[PDB]
Amino acid sequence: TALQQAFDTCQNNKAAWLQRKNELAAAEQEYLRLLSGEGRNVSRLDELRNIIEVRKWQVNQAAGRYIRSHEAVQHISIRDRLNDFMQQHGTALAAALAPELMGYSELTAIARNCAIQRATDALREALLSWLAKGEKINYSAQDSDILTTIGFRPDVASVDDSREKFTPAQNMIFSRKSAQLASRQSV
Amino acid sequence: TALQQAFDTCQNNKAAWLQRKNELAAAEQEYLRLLSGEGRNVSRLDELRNIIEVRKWQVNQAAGRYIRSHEAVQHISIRDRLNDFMQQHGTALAAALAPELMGYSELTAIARNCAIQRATDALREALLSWLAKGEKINYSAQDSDILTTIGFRPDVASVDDSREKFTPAQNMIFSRKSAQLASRQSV
Repeated sequence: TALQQAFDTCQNNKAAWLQRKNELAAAEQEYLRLLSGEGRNVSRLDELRNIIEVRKWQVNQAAGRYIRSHEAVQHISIRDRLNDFMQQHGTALAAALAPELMGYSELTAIARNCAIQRATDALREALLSWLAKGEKINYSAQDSDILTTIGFRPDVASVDDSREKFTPAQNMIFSRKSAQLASRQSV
Repeated sequence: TALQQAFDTCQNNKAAWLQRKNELAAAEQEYLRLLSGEGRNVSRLDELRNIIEVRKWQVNQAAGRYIRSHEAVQHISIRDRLNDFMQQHGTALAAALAPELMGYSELTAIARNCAIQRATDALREALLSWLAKGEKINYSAQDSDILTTIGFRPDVASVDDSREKFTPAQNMIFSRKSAQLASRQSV
């Protein structure tokens, strides 16, 4: 039943990412409003710059978390859907692959790897031709609702906001700065 | 009828390789019979050694051709069986794998490559799990007799006699010698 946990984790990550996004947006609109004012407020200006940077880093982290959770839930859906499909048609699929993987357990590790490699690239051209027919298909009936709610692909905002990457030293220093800012805003 | 052509071509190659080994074996039998004799026959000994080596090369070539035909017939049988089976079950197969194959043609080349790679390792894990369950695999009912005639693996003779490889220079040298020997023997 881990699919439900993955789905709710993905939903929570998406909600947190959206909260980071709109909080950051409010932050930069307030920063623009303050800089447009006559008052110099240099301390206010550079503390708002620091806030902008740290909130943008938090948005990047939340987007990365959401992408990873979406990939994890998609992987869980793929694995259990393939599990039930394999339970349903394993004997027939093996009979299709009988010239290749017959006596699989009675073989060494490297021979097993080579045999399954032949099986799977044969499956490669099989699926290539099947899709090259040109038909259109929908989601699996059992878990259609979850996969439709999470979507085929994540949001473009989640991918273009997370395209930038930080070195581990930057990650550590921004984590420290975010903790300091959280402590400051808590009090 | 392509499978029938592969089958009888493999049978012809197997018969030719059997004839090659029979001729070679008679060759060293006669060579050792002459060597055991007290007659000098030095030129006869040298030409019989040439006979032995050219027959060994011919046996190697015949075994290699037979192995190649075996691989070809196994590959075509796998292709046909896979085509039939997953043509039958492709609706559920692609429903299980939908979250990554939506809009495959509309997607770009790198997206296509990523999607097919994800499909591949999903099938990897599914088939290795099924094989880890350990139930026996049987040949397809439609082509059981043919696959039993060819068999899962060629004879051990074909694989140990062809272990050694020949450089191209030796290849056409031996081909020329074999042609000359066939020409003289036909007379």
